[PDB]
Amino acid sequence: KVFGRCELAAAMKRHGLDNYRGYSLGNWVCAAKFESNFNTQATNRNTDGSTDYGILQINSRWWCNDGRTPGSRNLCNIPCSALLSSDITASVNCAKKIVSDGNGMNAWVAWRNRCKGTDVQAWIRGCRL
Repeated sequence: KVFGRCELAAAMKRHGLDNYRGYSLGNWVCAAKFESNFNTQATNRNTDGSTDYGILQINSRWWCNDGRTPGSRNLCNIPCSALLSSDITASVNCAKKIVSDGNGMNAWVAWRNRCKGTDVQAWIRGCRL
């Protein structure tokens, strides 16, 4: 499913992401925009053989099991396919564990390079939340 900007903001807010660990909603929406372009089905393979899955591009080397990443740790205890669902619950639950890992949202390279230090508030502007 390809989410609309405000639709995603609302779903994320409903799932408890607004201000989770100090990161306002705009940060999460901005990250999803640049990580997957709001597409729940997005996948991208990396040079190390691991693959990124879903709306938040969660990596198979540490967070989910895809059956093809030797040494995967599966810290979120879910098959990576669960992260491609139109229902973002699994992605959100796993993202909460990732952002609590110590490096915060820097875990997401697109957030660090394209959202961090920008007016992220613009990402939820105009939305009925």
